[PDB]
Amino acid sequence: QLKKGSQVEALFSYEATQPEDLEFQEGDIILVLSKVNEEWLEGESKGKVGIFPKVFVEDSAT
Amino acid sequence: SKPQPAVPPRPSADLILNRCSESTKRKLASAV
Repeated sequence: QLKKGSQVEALFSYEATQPEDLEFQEGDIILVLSKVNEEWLEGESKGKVGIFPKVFVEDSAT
Repeated sequence: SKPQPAVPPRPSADLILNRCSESTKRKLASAV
């Protein structure tokens, strides 16, 4: 089977400098694995697990 | 053209360790 956390479209290209920090470009469809602290959440996009701030993803359809 | 939001001090690795997958946790795994 396959599980899922949530979803949130992107809006800005986040410059990733740290590891856990999931990097993503403007307007994107990342796979939100879950909520991490309201201001951030789990991010798994392209065989890579990290995280990102919800501020860069006002979401479109979860 | 849009000025992205100055990213804030991402959640404490630990709370992430509390709300993330073992994968992302590997990135932090520092806690506290």
